[PDB]
Amino acid sequence: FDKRRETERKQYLRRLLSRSPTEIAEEESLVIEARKFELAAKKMLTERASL
Amino acid sequence: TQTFPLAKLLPRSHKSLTTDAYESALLEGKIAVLYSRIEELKRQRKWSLRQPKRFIDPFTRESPTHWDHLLAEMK
Amino acid sequence: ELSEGQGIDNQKISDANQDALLEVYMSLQEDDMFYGTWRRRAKYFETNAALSYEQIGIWDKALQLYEAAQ
Amino acid sequence: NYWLFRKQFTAQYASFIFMTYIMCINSRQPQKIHINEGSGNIWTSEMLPTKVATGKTHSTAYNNSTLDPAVKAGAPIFYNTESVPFRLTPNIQKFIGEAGLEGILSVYILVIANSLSDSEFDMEQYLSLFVRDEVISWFAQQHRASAQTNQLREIVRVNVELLTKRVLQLNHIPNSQNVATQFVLNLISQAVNPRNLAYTDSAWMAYL
Amino acid sequence: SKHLKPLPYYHQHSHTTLRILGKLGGRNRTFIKPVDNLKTDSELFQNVEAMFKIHGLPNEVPLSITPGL
Amino acid sequence: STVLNEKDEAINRAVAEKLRQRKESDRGWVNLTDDPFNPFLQFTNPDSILEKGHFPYSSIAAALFEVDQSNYFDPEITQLIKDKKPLPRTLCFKDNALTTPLPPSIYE
Repeated sequence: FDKRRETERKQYLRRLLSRSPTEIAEEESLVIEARKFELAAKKMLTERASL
Repeated sequence: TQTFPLAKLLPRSHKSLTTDAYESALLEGKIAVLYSRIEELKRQRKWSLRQPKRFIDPFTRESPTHWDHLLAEMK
Repeated sequence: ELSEGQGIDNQKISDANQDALLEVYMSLQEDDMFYGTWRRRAKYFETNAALSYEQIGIWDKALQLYEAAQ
Repeated sequence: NYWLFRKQFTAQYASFIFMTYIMCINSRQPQKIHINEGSGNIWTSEMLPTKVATGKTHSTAYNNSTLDPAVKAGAPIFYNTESVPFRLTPNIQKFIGEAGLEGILSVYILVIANSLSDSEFDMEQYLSLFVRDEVISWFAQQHRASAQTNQLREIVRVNVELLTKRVLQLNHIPNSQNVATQFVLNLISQAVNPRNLAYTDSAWMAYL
Repeated sequence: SKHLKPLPYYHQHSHTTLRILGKLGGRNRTFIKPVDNLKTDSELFQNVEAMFKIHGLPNEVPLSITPGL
Repeated sequence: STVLNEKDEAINRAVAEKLRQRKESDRGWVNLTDDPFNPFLQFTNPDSILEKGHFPYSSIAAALFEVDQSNYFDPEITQLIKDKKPLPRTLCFKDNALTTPLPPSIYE
C-alpha cells in the first residue's frame, strides 16, 4: 500500500468538499452543458462534414 | 472540431453563406471554450469527476462474516 | 426533395440526384438555377470562378479560367 | 406554380435588395415590404433615404480636400445606421433555398449593378438633380437653415460621388484573381451574420 | 401555342400557326415575361375536405372532396 | 480520394491522443471526463421546443432540459452501454418464453 497516498487522497477529498458554493455550482453547470452538447454529437458532426 | 476550425473557413468563403453555417461555427466555438474551461479546472485539481483511487481491504471482500448475514436477514 | 437534407452516408445518392436535377435544369434552359447548383456543388475554386464569370456573360475570362484549371 | 413563384420572388427580392442598399434605406420593418401572391413582384413603401450629419459618423468623404470651408463640417451624407446592410432574415433564406442564394440572388444583384454603372448610362449626370432636391429638403427640415449656392454644389458633388462609389464597388473587378460576385458575397456574409442580425431594433423583427 | 401539336392534330392549323409564329420574327417572343396569373390553392377549388372511413386505415382520414367539381 | 486518407489519419490521431490521455491519467487516478455515459444523466423531455435546430445551441431553449435523477455507473456497466451488448440482468420475454436479451434502443 502506502499511507502517504491516502492522506493525500483524504486531504484532496476534504478540499473538494470544502469548495465555495459558486465554484461547485459552476462545475455542475459545466457538466450539465457538456452532457447537453454530448447528446447531439451525431447531427453536429454530419453538419460539419457537409459544410 | 479543432483539427480544422470553421472560423478559418468562413471569412475565406467563395460560396453563399447561411445562418446555419454561423450556427455551426458558434456551436464549435462553444465546444472549444467548454473543453478549455474543463481542462483549466482539471489542472487546478478542483475537478470532482477526477479522484484518486481508494485502497481496498483484501480481507473484507473475500468471506462473509456473521454480522453481514445478520444484516441480510435485517434488510 | 432528396437532393438536400440527407446524411453523410447518402453522398452517392445525393450526387446522383443532383446530377439528374442538373440534367433537367439544362433541358429546360433554366440556366440560372443550373449555374447556381453547380456553384454550390463544385469543389475547386477554378470551376466556381469560371462558372460565375460565364453566367454573368463575359466569356473570355471564363475561357481563361477554364484554361488555367485544365 | 410554387417553383415559378419561388424563382420570381427570388429575382424581385434581389432587385429589392439592390434598391434598398444603394440609397441606404433603413428600418425596413416587415410591415412595409408588400409582396405579391400571384406574381413575385416585391415593392416597399415609405422610401426615404437616411441622412446623418458628418459629425455623428466616421465618414471621411468631406476630408478629400473638399472646397467646403472647415467651419461647415455638419453637412449631410448618405449612411446606413443599421448594422445589417440589407434585410435578409433566416426565413427568406429558408424559402429561397440553398441553391437560390447562389443561382439568382447574387447573380442578379451583380447583373443590375453592372448594367447601371457607366456603361453608356452614367449615373453622375442623373443623380445630381435628385441629390440636390434631397439635400435641400434635409436642410429645410432638420437644420432649419438655408444653404448657399457653392456649399450646396459641394454637398451635392460629395453625395453623388459617394453614391456612385457605392454602386461601383459591387462591379466585378477587371482581373480574374477571384470569383465574380465577390463583393456581393461579402455583403451577404455581413447581412447573415447573427452578431449583426441580433444587434437591431425589436420592431425590425429579425426573427421573421 | 395551344394549337402547336403533332400529326394527329389537324395538319393545316398546325402548319399555319407555325408560319405565323416564324413570320413574326423577333416580335413573337418579345412578349415573354414573368407569369402573372398564378392561381393559389384557395382558387381552383380543392381545399374542401371531408371526413371518411377507410377499411385499411384505423381512424378517419380527411380526404379532399372536390377532385372533379 | 486523398481526403479519405486525411479523414482516417485525423481519426487515428484523435484515438491515439485519447489513448495517451487515458494512460497518463488512469495511472493512480480515476478520470471520468472521457467516459460519455459514466456520469449518467436522465434528462427531461419538454415538448415546448418544436423547430429543433442545433439543439446544443439556443441556451434558453436547451435550459428546458432540466436534469433529473443523476446517477453514477460501474465502469463495466458503462462499457456494456457502449457497443450493443445487453445489460447484465435483462430479462426479455416473447410468446411466453425467454429469448436472447435485447440491447437498449438508440433514440435521438
